[PDB]
Formats: sequence, structure tokens, C-alpha cells
Amino acid sequence: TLKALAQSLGITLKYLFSKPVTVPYPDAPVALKPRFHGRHVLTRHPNGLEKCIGCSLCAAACPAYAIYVEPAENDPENPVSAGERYAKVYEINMLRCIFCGLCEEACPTGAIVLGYDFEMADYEYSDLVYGKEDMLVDVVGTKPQRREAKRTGKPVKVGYVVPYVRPELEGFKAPTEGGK
Amino acid sequence: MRLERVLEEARAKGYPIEDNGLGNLWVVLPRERFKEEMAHYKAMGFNFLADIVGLDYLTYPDPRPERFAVVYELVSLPGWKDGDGSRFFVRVYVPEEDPRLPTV
Amino acid sequence: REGILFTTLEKLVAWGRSNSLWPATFGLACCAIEMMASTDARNDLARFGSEVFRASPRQADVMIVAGRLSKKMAPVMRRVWEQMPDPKWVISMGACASSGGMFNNYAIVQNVDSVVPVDVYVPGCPPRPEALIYAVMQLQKKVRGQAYNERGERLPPVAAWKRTRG
Amino acid sequence: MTLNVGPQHPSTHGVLRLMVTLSGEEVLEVVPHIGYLHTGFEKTMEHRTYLQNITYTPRMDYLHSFAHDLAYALAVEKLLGAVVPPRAETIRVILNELSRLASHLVFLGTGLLDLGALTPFFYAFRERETILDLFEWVTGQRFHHNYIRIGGVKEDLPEEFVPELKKLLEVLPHRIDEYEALFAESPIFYERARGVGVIPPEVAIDLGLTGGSLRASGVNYDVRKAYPYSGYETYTFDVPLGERGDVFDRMLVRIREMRESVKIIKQALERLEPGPVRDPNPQITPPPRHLLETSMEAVIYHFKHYTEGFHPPKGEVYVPTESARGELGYYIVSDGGSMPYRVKVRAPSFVNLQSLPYACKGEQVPDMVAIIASLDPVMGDVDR
Amino acid sequence: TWSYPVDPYWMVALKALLVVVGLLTAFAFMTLIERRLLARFQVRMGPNRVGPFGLLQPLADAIKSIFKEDIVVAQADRFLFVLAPLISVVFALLAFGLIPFGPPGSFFGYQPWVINLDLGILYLFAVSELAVYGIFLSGWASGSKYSLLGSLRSSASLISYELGLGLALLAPVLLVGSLNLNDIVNWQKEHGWLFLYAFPAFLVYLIASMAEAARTPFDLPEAEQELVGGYHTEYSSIKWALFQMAEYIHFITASALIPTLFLGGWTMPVLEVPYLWMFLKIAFFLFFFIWIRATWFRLRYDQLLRFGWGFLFPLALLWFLVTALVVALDLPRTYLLYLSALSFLVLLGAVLY
Ligand code: SF4
Ligand code: SF4
Repeated sequence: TLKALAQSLGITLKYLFSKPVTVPYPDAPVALKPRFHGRHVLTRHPNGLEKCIGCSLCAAACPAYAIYVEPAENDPENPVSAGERYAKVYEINMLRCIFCGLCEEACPTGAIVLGYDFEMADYEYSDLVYGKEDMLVDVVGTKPQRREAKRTGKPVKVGYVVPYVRPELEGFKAPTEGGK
Repeated sequence: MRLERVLEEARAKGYPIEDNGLGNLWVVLPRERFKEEMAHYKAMGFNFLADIVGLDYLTYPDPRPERFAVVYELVSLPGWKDGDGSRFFVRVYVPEEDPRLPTV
Repeated sequence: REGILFTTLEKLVAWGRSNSLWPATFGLACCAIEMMASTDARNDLARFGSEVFRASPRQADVMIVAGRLSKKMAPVMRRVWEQMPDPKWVISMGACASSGGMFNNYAIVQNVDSVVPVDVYVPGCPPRPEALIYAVMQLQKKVRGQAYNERGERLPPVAAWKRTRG
Repeated sequence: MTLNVGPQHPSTHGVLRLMVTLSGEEVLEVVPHIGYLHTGFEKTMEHRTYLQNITYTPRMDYLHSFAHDLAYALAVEKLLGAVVPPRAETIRVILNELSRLASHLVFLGTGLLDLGALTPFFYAFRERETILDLFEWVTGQRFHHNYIRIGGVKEDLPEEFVPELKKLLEVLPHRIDEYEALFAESPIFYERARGVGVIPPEVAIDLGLTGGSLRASGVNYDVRKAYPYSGYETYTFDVPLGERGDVFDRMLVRIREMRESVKIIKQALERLEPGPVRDPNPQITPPPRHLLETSMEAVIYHFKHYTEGFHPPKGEVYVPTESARGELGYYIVSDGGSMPYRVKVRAPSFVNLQSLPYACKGEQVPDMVAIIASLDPVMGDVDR
Repeated sequence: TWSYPVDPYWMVALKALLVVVGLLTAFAFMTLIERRLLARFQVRMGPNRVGPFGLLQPLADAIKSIFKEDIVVAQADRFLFVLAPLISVVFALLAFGLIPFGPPGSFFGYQPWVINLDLGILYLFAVSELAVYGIFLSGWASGSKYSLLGSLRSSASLISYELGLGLALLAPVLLVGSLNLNDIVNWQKEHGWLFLYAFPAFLVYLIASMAEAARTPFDLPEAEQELVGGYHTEYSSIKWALFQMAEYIHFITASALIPTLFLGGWTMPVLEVPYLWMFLKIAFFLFFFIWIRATWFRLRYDQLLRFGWGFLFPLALLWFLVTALVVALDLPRTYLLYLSALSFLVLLGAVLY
């Protein structure tokens, strides 16, 4: 009955004058937690040496089969990774990546570490099979972001923050409450 | 427990009685006698027919009597004013040649 | 006859078109539940020309193909697409749609782009709402013609001249 | 006439093609026509590993994801006889109940949306976000999760988890009430709901309805009580019940559930302390990765686990469980391969839908929309 | 008028022209406030980009509407299709120039209306039939019996309510002894604002004007996020915009009349501020409905039909009759005052338990 109808209005009215709680994107960075799963990064050692060996353990883990990995045996004089095997081609089709995370768990080099990326979307199928060098810990954005930032000449931002890094990542420093 | 008067009966009628150590039980019946048997059960106070899982044993690494096998799960809802929690399966091997079986 | 072919008109009209985007979501998946999320309650879309969020092509021309689908849905979707007005854009939302995630099966349709042409992919199942925002920002500047591909290659300001429009 | 309400409409988003035999001002019967989506998960998963199958489990329940997952987990766990740490089990209930709340949030959110006043949805959603934020924290995933792992979850809780969890338990009681506040009075609420949603308890079982439909008709039937599975034995909580099949009844039940759920949370927090988070039998469990560094045997098992994945023994198995959506269970035949030889899923909502032409006998035409909505369709059950 | 101004054909025209486009711009920015006020109401940020405050978004919207296919579909006839929105907008536009905006000869000394007639009430009442004409016509035009059936509901219901509005307008004509607005206003100028005089008629009127198309019984089927109105969803572009537009124009028209009626529009013995006082009354009721609109539900027309017809209309004419008794014997109008006030007081007391 009738009382309620009034009470209904009451509360909502409180809320009306309440200054809201919503966060504008991309105008205050999204709040993420360190375990969050963005775009995979390929890590390296302080020895400047890529951790991955083309472990390809992930590939058994990927139910989508989202990984095309051509292996190779490192240079003995100039090894691109200290190991005797590396990933001569590292491709990931993001169009079906499962971002298994199990992925990470199987990889023993800890090469693969989910990012904080999500700013990925483009118009063309085959551009969205992200490559090796797009999948590093050394890039400064997403593929479209970056590609924009050259033609526009603008710099970068990514619009997220975490409380702090995930320990797993230990290279790249992201915006963390202190960046955007 | 509602189950038990079915069990002695099943035994009486010599039906093989499968049991997993996980306490799941099947009763292996022929097609013909099923309907009526199952009629008797509902009458005996079987509340709830939960499932019908159709099984294809096309390829299996052990022999089975038939390729197609149905399995009913009957239950007695104890939370109802009747019932005992009496839950059990009935399996009924099925000729591939005739993919028939009277409904329930 | 659509607002083009003088300097003035095309920028004008294009601003109009770009900023008024009216999403018609084509839920059939988890996407939808994130989509209602995507609407409100953290972020808005009304500041991107959207009060339209609902089921009439009689209200919209922004097609968001949102979710993993089956064979049975292809002609349906096709027809729904057809029953939109002449300029119209195709977002392919999420992985589930875009290339069929983790299913390889008869039942499903993989590579939704089969059924209708696409202009925008936005991967991830689930993605973040915000990614979709980023996507429509893309789509904004895309229909504005201030876009390319990752090879610097230009493209039309519509989804709708990749296969037949109607 | 036979009216054809097609898929994706209006914002009810079942694939629904519905043949409504009308009197031109009434509903007589609906022949529902469905199955316009489907995958055949059950098939696919025999072509993936057991580990892999855990991907599939939350991918057919938008709502309480974790329940499917759990139910499947349990089945496996039983089969090879694996045990789960107490702390693990603590966590598992917490997530489960958190997921139940989520479900309810979405249920009522949609309820409002579907028809009736639109707005309060957004508030319920605010809370949902809070829940989501909790999920985000611990699993890095908004929803869909894999945190639960065989033998127990795969890593420890955040510390950050504790503050926020308390926080939201503070706010919610009051909030819950205020949603409830909209319903019970509003005499229009009455006039839209009370009369409709009819079905005898007797027929609820005959046509198959599951708790919160069955218990929406106040028939006590918690599968957590009846076939009590882990932890719940030793947790107090009661059954929330209605006493008749109507929309009206349903709606109030859910609110009560939430409060029960919250007390279970409350209970849980007390019973929470350090412990290993999964079974330490490395035969059956993947080993810790902080030890690959160390032994070969580790490396071997590790490698093996994530490649081939174990062989469970031959067996069929079923466990009945109480999901948010009703009677849940997996009938799993494994042949002892690396993949099962049968994955049957018990999908409650699907069975609950059988009772729709019945449920919707002789109803009124604007009412019929709600009557669908009130039952809660998640199309995954149906479509599979 | 028998004591009131006149102005050239040209000046008349100008005022008209202005007032039309004024109401366009009105509708535009109204949408903005509605959107934003909605957001805020449900604790949310809104249009703020492309503004500041989303200002230019309506432009975009309008521009969107144009440059589009705008076609008739087979199984409909062309002429009817075109006419059917047209009609509704003309007649929606029409009827607002009747009503004033301030004190006489004071729109820069020129008359503060566009037409003024001598027969206020009639005109309004008359216009009230013509919108619903547009509606059902559209239904039929569309050639889906689905659309049609909705429209039949709609119209039927509307028309039901339309009648109660009739029974309302007799009552003030009693009091003033006249039906032209100005005098009516002026009646309140001496004695005071008319809802005092007849709270249940204020009340019953109020709730009947709800029953206008206004998205506030808020089922009809209305269109936008329910089973739809048949005057939409078989429409396209600009034509669709028109319908939506119309619903809002009604909304505000009604929102204006209620001030007109129960207050003076700009009577307020405290101060004279013409235009200001108009808006303030507008504003009040405007928000008032919107607050209802938000926080209250979609109402099955089944319920509604039962509701208005059986209870609401009979009680309204009943109140009239009573007042007519008093007025016929021409008794102290104080004698109504007490009662009016009391009935409200009663029916107010009735709320809580
Ligand atoms: S990323 Fe890891 S798992 Fe993948 S190939 Fe490299 S070392 Fe192996
Ligand atoms: S991409 Fe993920 S969230 Fe989207 S429909 Fe597929 S499974 Fe659902």
C-alpha cells in the first residue's frame, strides 16, 4: 500500500543529492587488483635475456590452441635466451585466446604473465593475432594504442591502476596509483 | 530404506545390482519388464524421477551387453511429507537394432 | 544524399552521426549481463548518445553482436541486421562471437563475421566494459575516417559496404 | 491466435520462440519452442581433459558460476577419492555463497527490469559490482574462475580480502531491506504478482521443479540439508520457504536466502585460519612450482600433469548438489582415459522449463511475460 | 475578451512562429535535463561529454535521425503512413498558445498569449480528442495486427481517462462563472488559488492528467524497454522522433495546465514576476511526475481499466455534484473550503497505518 510509495521516493531522493560513486573512464584510472588478467607479457631476466625457451607447455594447456610457436635452438655465442631452445616464432591469436592463466602455470620460464591490458580492439581479423614483440614486457601500449600514438604523435596512457605490481611481473612498471 | 523393499525384490527377480564404492547403485533390467517394475516403485512411494541419461557405448575398452543403455535416477524426496532420501539408478541395456523403449 | 560532398557537411553530419551512437545489443550470452553493467553503475553511455540500449533496429543502427552463437541464429541475425536502416555499423563483441573462443563444433558458428560483415572486433570473453568503451572510441574515430589499419591502410567510414547494404 | 514471440526480445533474452495459443485476450497454452542455441558441451568435454573441462563449467552459468564448477570438482574428487583441506573448504563455501548472492542480485535486477519499475536494478547492480570487486581481487577474474582447483583452490587468499569482505557485510543487511521495501507494499506489486505463478506442489515434482521453485512453494528441499555436502553439515542456517507457487512468493524467498547466506559468511570468517590450499598428494595434484628448481621427480610429475593429465580409474559418478538454480549434479562416466567417456550434466532450469505450458495455463496476456521471468531462465541449462 | 487587447495579423504570426520553434528548443533541452536528472536520481553520472553537460548531443541526435532511409514497408499505404505522425504533431503543437504566460498586455506591452479566445476549457477539451486519433490511425497504418491491437488498448484506455478530464473542468467554471483563462486566473487573484476551493477536484484532475500519454502510467504498452507501442517499431528515423517528441510535448502541456488551473501561472500576491512564476510551477509538477515516473511501476491496463472507470470517475463527478448543490443555492463558498480541505485531510490520513 500507500506508505511505501512515499518511502521509495524518500531514499532515492537522498541518493539524488548524494554525489555519485561511479568513476569516469578514461578520466580516472580503472581500479584493478594485482591478480588481474590482461594481455600476456613475455618476460626476461636482468641479464637482458628472455626467460622463455619456447616451453610450449602452454600449448598443451590452451584449449583454444591459441599459440603458434616455431621453436629454435639459441645461438651459442649470442644466445637470445640463455637456454638452448627458445621461441623462434611466438604468436598468439587474441581472437580466441583463453588467457588461460593455467598457461602461466604451465610455463616454467614464467615467460607468460598476464598483463593489465584490455585496450585492444581493431577492425581487422588478422591484425589481432598479436606477435612476439607485441607480447613483451618492453612495449609501451597495446597495438592500436601504439599505432595511434605514432600517427598522432601523442604519447601514451593506459587508464588503469593497481594497488601495486603483481610480484610475477617484475619488469615493466605499470601505472599504480601514481600513474594512469 | 523405501529402497529396501525394492532391493529384496530386485534380488528376488535376480536383477544384477551394480554398486560403486561411492555408494551409487544401478539395477540392470531388461526392457520389457521395466515399465511395470517402475510403475510399482512410484506406487511404493517413489517421489521424484530426476534423470534420464542416454548412454552410447559405441566404443568402450570393456564389453557391455548393449551399445545403447538408458539410466533412470529415481529419488524419494525426504523433505516431502513422504520420502526417505532413497535415491538410486536403474540401468537398462538397449538393443541398437530397436531404439525403442516404453516412456515413463 | 546523406550529408557529404562539401567540406562543411561531411564534418558536420559525421560529427552528428558519430556522437549519437545508439546501441542495439544482441545478447545471447554472458555478454548481456556484463552489458547491463556496461550501461550503468560505474560508467555511463548517455554521454555517447545512448538512451537506446534496447531491442528495436527501429531505434538503432549500431549492431553489437554480443556472444557465442549457433547455426540456428545465423539467418535470424542476418534478417535482424537487414531490418535496420541503411547506414549501420557492426561491432563484433567479444571472443565468444569473434572467432568462437574454445569451441570447435558443428553446433556453434565460429567467426561470426561469416554471417554479416564486421567493422569492429573487440576480443575477450569476458572483456571489460571499458574495452568496449575504447572500442566505440575507435568506432567513433573510425566512422570519422581518422583511423587506418595496422598497415596504415584507410577504410570506409561504415561497416556497410563490405557486403551488400539493406 | 498462435502468436510467435521470437528470440532476443524485448530485453528478456531467452532464444524463446513461443507459440502462444491465445483467445485474442488470454493465453490458453504456450508451446515453447527453444533450442535455438546449443553447443554440446557434454560432447566437447570428452575431447578435452578433466582440467580443461573446468573451463567449460562456468561457461554455461552466467549466474553462480562456481557452483557448476564445484559440482564437477566434487564428482572428480569423489571418484579418485581425493580430499580437500578444511581451509580450502572454507573458501569454497565463501565463494559459493558469494556467488549465490550474486545470482540473487541478478535475479531481482532482471526482475525489476523485465517489468515493473526499472530503476532499483541499478542499485542492486552497485552491490553486484562490490561482489565483482571481491571476485576480481582473489581470482583476477570478474567472473569465471579457476581458483578452485583439484584438491582445493590453487592459492591463498589476499589479505586485502579480509577488510573488504567485512565492509560489504556491514552495508548489505540494510540494503537488502530497502530492496525488499519496494515490493511487499506497493499494492500494485500485489496486483501484478499474487494471483499468478500457480502450480500445485504435486505437479511441481511431476513436471520437475527445483528449489526456489519447489521451495518457492515452500516445500522444504534443500539439497544441502538432504544430501548435505561439505561444510554445510556443520553450519547452521535454515531453509527459507514460501508456501505457494506464485511469483509473489519466489521473490520474498530470495531475500531471505541472502540473509541466510550472509550469516554463513559470518560463520565462515570465524572458521578461517592458515592451511594448505590443495591436496598435498603430488601424484594426483600438480606440485608447487617453487620446487621445479629442486627435484627431478617434481619436474617429471609437473610436466606430465600439465601435458597428459592423470588417469582416474574407471567409474561412473554422480553427486547431487544444491545450486542457486536448483538440483545440480554431473553424471560422469570415465573409462579411465585422460578424458571422460561421458559427461552428463544435470541442468535444473531446463527441467524447470518443462513446467511452463502448465505454469502458464489460462493466463492473462500482459501477465505472461512476467510468468516466464519469475521462473529464472538461464539459457545455458536449456541449450547446453 | 470583451475587455482585452488585440494585435496585428503580423504580430500574431510572429508570436506564433516564435512559440513553435521555442517549443522545439524546449523539447531538446528537456531531454537533456531528463537524461541527466535521471542519472543523478539513480546516483549516476550522465551526459557530460560533448557539452559541457552533453549540450550538443541533441544536435547529434537530430542529425542522426536525418540522413537515413525513411521508407514505407509493403503492406501499408503510403499516404496513411505519412499522415499518421503528422497529424499528431500538428495537434500537439496546437494548443498551447491559448494559455497565457503572464499578466495582460505585459509581453512587452503586447498580449502574453498567442490566442486567448473566450472559451478556454472547450478548446482544451476539444484538442484532447485529436491526439488519440493520430495514435490508433498509426496502428492501422502499420498493417501489423500486433501494432493495431496495442493501439486499440491504448486509445480505449486514454479515451476512458479523457472523459474524466471533462468532468473536472465543469467545476471551476462554476466558481468563476466563466471559462476563459484570464478571468479564471483573476478569480484566484481575489480569492486565492483554486485548489483550496476544491482539493478533490484538484486531486482527481491531477491524477487524470497522469492518464495522459506522458510515459507515467508508464505501461500502455509504452515504447522504450517493454512490449512496445504500435505507433513505434514500425517506424523509422525522424517520424519516430516525432512520436517521442509528441509524448513529451503532451507531458509538458499537461504540466502547464495544472499550474494554469490550480494556481495562476504568475499570480502570487507575494510578488509579481511573470515568467519566473510560470516556470516554477511547471518545474514543480514536472519533477513531481518524473519522481513518480521513476520510482513507480508499469501498470497493466487491465488494472487501470478497473481502476479509473469504476472508482475514479464516479467519485469526481460526485464531488462536482456536491459543489453544484452548494453553488446552485449560491451559498458561502467558505462552505466548500472546509470540506475540500477536509476530504484531502481524510484521504491523506488514510495513507498511513
Ligand atoms: S612462454 Fe614459457 S611455457 Fe611458453 S614457450 Fe616460453 S618458456 Fe615455454
Ligand atoms: S567471449 Fe566469454 S563472456 Fe563473451 S560470450 Fe564467450 S564465453 Fe561469454
